[PDB]
Amino acid sequence: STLIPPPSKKQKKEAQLPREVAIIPKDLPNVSIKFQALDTGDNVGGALRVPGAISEKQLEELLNQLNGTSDDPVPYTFSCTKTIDITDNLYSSLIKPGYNSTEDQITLLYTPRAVFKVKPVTRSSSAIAGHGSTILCSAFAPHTSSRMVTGAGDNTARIWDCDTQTPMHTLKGHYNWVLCVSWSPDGEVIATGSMDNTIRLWDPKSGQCLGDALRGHSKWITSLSWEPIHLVKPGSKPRLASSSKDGTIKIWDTVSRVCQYTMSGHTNSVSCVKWGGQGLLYSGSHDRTVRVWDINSQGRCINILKSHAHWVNHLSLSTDYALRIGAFDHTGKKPSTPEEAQKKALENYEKICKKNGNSEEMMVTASDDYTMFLWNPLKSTKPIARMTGHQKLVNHVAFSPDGRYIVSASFDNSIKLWDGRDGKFISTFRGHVASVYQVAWSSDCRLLVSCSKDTTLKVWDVRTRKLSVDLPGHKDEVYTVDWSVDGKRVCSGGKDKMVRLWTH
Amino acid sequence: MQLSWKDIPTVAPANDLLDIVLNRTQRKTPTVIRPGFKITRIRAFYMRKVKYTGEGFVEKFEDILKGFPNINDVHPFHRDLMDTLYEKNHYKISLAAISRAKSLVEQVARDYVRLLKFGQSLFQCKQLKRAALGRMATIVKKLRDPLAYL
Amino acid sequence: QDSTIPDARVQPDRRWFGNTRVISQDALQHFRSALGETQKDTYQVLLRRNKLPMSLLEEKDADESPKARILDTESYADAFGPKAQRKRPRLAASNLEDLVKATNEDITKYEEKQVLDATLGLMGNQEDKENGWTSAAKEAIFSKGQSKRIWNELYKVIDSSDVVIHVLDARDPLGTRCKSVE
Amino acid sequence: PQNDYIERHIKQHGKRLDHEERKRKREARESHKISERAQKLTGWKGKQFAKKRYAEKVSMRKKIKAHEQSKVKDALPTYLLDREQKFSVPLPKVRGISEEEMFKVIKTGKSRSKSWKRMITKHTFVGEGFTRRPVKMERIIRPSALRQKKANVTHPELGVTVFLPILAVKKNPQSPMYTQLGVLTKGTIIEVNVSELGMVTAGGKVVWGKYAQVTNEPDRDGCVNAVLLV
Amino acid sequence: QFSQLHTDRKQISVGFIGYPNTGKSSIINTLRKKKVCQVAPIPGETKVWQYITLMKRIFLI
RNA sequence: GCAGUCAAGCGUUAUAGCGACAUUGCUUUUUGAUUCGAUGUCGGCUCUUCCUAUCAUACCGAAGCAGAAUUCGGUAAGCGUUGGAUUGUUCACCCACUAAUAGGGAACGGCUGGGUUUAGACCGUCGUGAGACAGGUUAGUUUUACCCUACUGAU
Ligand SMILES: Nc1nc2c(ncn2[C@@H]2O[C@H](COP(=O)(O)OP(=O)(O)OP(=O)(O)O)[C@@H](O)[C@H]2O)c(=O)[nH]1
Ligand SMILES: [K+]
Ligand SMILES: [Mg+2]
Ligand SMILES: [Mg+2]
Ligand SMILES: [Mg+2]
Repeated sequence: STLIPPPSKKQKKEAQLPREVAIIPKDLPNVSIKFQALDTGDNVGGALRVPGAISEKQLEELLNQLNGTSDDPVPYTFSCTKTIDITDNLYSSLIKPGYNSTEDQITLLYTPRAVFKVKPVTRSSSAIAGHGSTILCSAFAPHTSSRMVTGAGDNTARIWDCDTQTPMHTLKGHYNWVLCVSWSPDGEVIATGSMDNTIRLWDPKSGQCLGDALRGHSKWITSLSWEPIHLVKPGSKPRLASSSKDGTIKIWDTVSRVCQYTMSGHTNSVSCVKWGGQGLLYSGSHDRTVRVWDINSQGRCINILKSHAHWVNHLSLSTDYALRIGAFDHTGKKPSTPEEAQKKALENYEKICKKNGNSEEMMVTASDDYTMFLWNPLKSTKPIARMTGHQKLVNHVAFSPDGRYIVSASFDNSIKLWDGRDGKFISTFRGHVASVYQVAWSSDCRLLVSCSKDTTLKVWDVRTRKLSVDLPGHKDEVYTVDWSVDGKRVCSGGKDKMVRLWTH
Repeated sequence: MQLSWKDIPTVAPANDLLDIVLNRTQRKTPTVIRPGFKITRIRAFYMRKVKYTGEGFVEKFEDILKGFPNINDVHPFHRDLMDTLYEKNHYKISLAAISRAKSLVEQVARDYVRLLKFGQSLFQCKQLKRAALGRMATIVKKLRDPLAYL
Repeated sequence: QDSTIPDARVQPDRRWFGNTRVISQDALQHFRSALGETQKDTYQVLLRRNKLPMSLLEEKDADESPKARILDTESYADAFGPKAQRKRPRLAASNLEDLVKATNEDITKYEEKQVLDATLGLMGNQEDKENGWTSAAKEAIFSKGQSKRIWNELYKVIDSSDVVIHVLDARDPLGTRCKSVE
Repeated sequence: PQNDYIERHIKQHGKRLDHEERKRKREARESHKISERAQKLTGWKGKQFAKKRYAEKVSMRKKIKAHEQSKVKDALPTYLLDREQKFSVPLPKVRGISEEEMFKVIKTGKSRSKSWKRMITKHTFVGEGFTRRPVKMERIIRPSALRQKKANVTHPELGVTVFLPILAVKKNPQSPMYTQLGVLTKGTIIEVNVSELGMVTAGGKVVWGKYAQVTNEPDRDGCVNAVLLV
Repeated sequence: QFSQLHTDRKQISVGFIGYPNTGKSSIINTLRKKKVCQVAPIPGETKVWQYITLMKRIFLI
């Protein structure tokens, strides 16, 4: 093992020299500060003088009192513009470095955060067998973190109980490899798209198959998306959008088990399909284009975005977390009525959608031309931003659940973190020695997990922009990774025919 | 300006170019060497083979590269017309592939002449010469599509 | 110069199949951070270089990505020829006003570059060939110091030297510097 | 003339009056011509003709087989499809190389009477921080043209070959003296840098150094080929 | 100082390089305090390498 | 070259083992950008002949070969294939003329410079020394023919 250089004699003497104690001066004068919103660019209170020994919690309570929401506060994070966050207290954050003096003003950018915290996953719960071939896809249930669906190369899917780390149900309807799996946002049905050009629906509680397989695609299924709950009218079940290698996107009504629309604008294989929150569908394909279709207009393509020079491998929406979660939250509570479920899903979606004046649904496309494009398809047709810097193809891209960050995992053994609104470059996550396949955020947008070709998972802290923990244990390549809604478990699967569960 | 580019020599395909250059080496250089001769004579024989083959490949590549117009340097009307007709990206990529192949052939020739300085027997010198010619041939075989396009 | 033929064998052993060098993630992070904080002094010389995985350590953020490899999507045969399937430009112009603005700009830049090269090259090399005038052959004395024999001697002395002294003329020290050798 | 003027001329005036008949008779004569060439061409041209005939017959048989076959009628993820690529050593015993073949006698002196200097005729790895001994005290000579720094290493698993830097020489099978001199011959165990192979231990350590065995003669073919011992 | 830094090498060599007629031979003669290297105003007087022993552990080339 | 793939065959009744033609990876990545140790034999002058693996000249075949020019190839050795610069090296490289400035053998299994150059001398490295060399510089007598044969002419 290669070791770091040892300390020298002079360094040992310096260490044995007495240390300095970071103490708060009692004669610390007041500092003039001005608040400013990161999202809206609005100032509250103007120039206000605050003591030098003010804590972050006391500053948070003061800001809540200024806003007038002392009864129901919402925790905020503060930064000062280099832009440096407020870790513990103002003196140790800004005055102790000496960049800003006491006489100067402090412009504090405040940003809302999550009430709860997710602990990082530090160890492997169990290595569960049962799949006869390599694992191809996996997902967690939206309502609970005790249910995981996993589709593999033995023509089967499996429902695993994550509480006991034991198999629960076997789903053996398909004929070829189960390429993709998905859970309904209301948690009622699992949809699996296979290599035999078929789609199947499964009741998870009984481990059973609903009717016959969905047929009509002439090539294998590439991606499955569900209609959002906040757009689904109460008393009806959400529809299922499916893409495939043949270049067509089919829409399925599961209530009547029919196909309603068959969009066919792409000249090449469709990489992915996403059902957005404003009644639109976004499709990415190997013809270097992105097609925006309107569901409400008989599946007519609203727009064609052409700015990439290669296959668009993936695309992501700002509200993807809310779209996948529906009405459920991290507490796992279930609404009593379908009307209540639709209303709560609408509120959860609007929390990300409508902010700083006008509601927007940003899209990001990661392509094989080593780049990404950031679009706002509702307002403009030109791309809002171009993200460059990856030296190889960008395989995965993910918006943070709050929509304030973008993460791109590339084949150059690297991950990149970009700003979510303007698309400017923030940081690079390094530590993988093989190509990164896919990535997954945590619920509070503070932790990230990535799986790589080097048989490892890595958990990164987004705030400090460093590697939090390294998780080995897979004997071969890892293909799928997912993080639960409540932030308690992480599932991983790959060539070793084993499902690895990770917890704190 | 130039206004006309009919004076470009014929571009042979990869296998035909290989046959032309290798058979030129075989015809135009002496071919009899004996194991009973001095080791300096043997080394000079195989050095001449390697150097002559490299020069032949390089001169064919240079004839290709000098004849074709510079798409960026010509008048904008000619540049737009040739971009419409021939896809400027493919045009420049093919010519750059020719240039890279020329540099690689030169490098192989220099390296193997230097290695042949230390040959100790006819068998070793013959193996080194065959290795140099085979590496050049692999470089040339990697240009099949750009040569046909050009 | 012994002529006996040795018995060259490699015995079976499990030491051949184990990892010989490994590095931890913490050590990789430490060396990645240290590469960048180094402040080289002119009066410090390198006595012994530490053995490190420099391929894993030499990671630098880059603002721009390399160009997309167009041959993967479109081949030469589909680009041009009897079997060509390209019928439209890859990137069409936005509109005719932008097209004519771009062409006028290109005409202006071409004329500026033609004037800039007509200042020197056309009044130099091109005009001489019309009258049949050729420059005299370059003298062989001016290539002294560039022979393969001399440069072989130079590489010999460098390979034999622990300390190399580069001697400069105080009258023209930048003129007498061997930057390529350095 | 401009554009496709020969085709326009053919469209406007036709061809020569006997063009079709002449072409038909030449194509009928082609079989006799091929047989006469096969029986008449001598030397290198004849050998090349026979080789090309064999290749053409093989290609024709493959085309017939493919047509008849057509007339009769790894579990990768979605983002990876539509994309392409005992403790015994593989060479337990290699050819013995004597010192007479390994070393060349270098004579010194004005009358060439001293013969104490020796030159290694094989490819070597000298390592980092190498400086030549002073010429008066330099007995063993390893010329710079024969020094190697990298090798083409083939991985048995995953079936790839990578150009890797050489770290050390572990065991030359001929002799420990050749091992310490750094001689790269067939069957030599070397140490290679495998950082770009992305190997991780079961404990999370990044592997960047392993063993490989040289499987060719770099003195003969001018390069070092090795098999990684996994 | 360089010799002391390489005290484990048993000897060090210092090679003089540069443009023709810059004075490498003159500098070596200055260090030896004796005309051991031939010197001329015409460029190219020195044609091959030459070893000079300055001290027991220091050679000049 | 190494490692692998395929399969016309060969082998077999144990889908063991060989294996032509093809083909992949490394060497070597896309926008025509920008000298690294020959350890023991070399070059001239004069002059003849031979080979063809043909550079030019003769005649042909093919090619988007319009014309002009050029490229590849076939028969072909009848006939030609140059003048110079450069030794702080040239196991070559430039300038020009030219129809063209093709390759090679009969040595490398007479004058003449490099070279086996012995005695004089100096510098450098090594050796306690006699001396030797990692080396560098300079100066240094070998002198048939009228014999036989061959060849050229003459009785
Ligand atoms: N004025 C002055 N002249 C110097 C000095 N050093 C060298 N010279 C002169 O410069 C000329 C070059 O001397 P060299 O010692 O032969 O220089 P070099 O670099 O060894 O040149 P080459 O051996 O030919 O490559 C000599 O005539 C010296 O007299 C100096 O320090 N001052
Ligand atoms: K001088
Ligand atoms: Mg000098
Ligand atoms: Mg002939
Ligand atoms: Mg003498």
